[PDB]
Amino acid sequence: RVLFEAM
Amino acid sequence: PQITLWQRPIVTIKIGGQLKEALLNTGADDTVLEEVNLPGRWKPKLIGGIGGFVKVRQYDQVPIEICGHKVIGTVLVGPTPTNVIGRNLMTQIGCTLNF
Amino acid sequence: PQITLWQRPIVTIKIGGQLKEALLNTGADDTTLEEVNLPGRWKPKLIGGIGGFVKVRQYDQVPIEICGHKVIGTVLVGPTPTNVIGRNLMTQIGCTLNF
Repeated sequence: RVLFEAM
Repeated sequence: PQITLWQRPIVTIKIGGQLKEALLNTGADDTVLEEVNLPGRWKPKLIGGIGGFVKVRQYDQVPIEICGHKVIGTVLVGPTPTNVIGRNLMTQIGCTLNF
Repeated sequence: PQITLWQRPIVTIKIGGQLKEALLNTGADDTTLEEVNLPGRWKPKLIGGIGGFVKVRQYDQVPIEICGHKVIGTVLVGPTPTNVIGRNLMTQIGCTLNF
């Protein structure tokens, strides 16, 4: 599994 | 609808009698929502796994409206940085990637 | 193309002279790949942020073929559990969510 983001 | 990807694909959902915002996340197997009170039975599920696991409550066959489409699927309830609609519910609404 | 979501949307890409597999991930802002050697200039970027940040090398305007579509975009190179094609490159190939 479960993948998102963010710098 | 057709959703382009220049911004994060956040949509309105209706669940457990509440309106919430959630991210359509093709990188997620499962749907995880926080701050929702669902009725009926559940079982714990361990998710994540990197650094440790996170324990959530797994509710099955939950009625949920995603962007107008009324569907049924498993909803994991527990802390999440952002509410996530995973592939398990995207299949239900008939959501595909297209190019 | 039309990719349904019953399985993880893993596609073949060509980058830095190699064939790799990566996950089409609408939940990811950026594209992160590991074990590729890209030519030319880069700058460090801090990504993630939960529990600490991960430092990666940001390469700009990288030619990449994603599922037969030759495009150009930023590729972050660094360790990642799965190679991820994020929204930055999905826009380039004209990939949308549809239901």
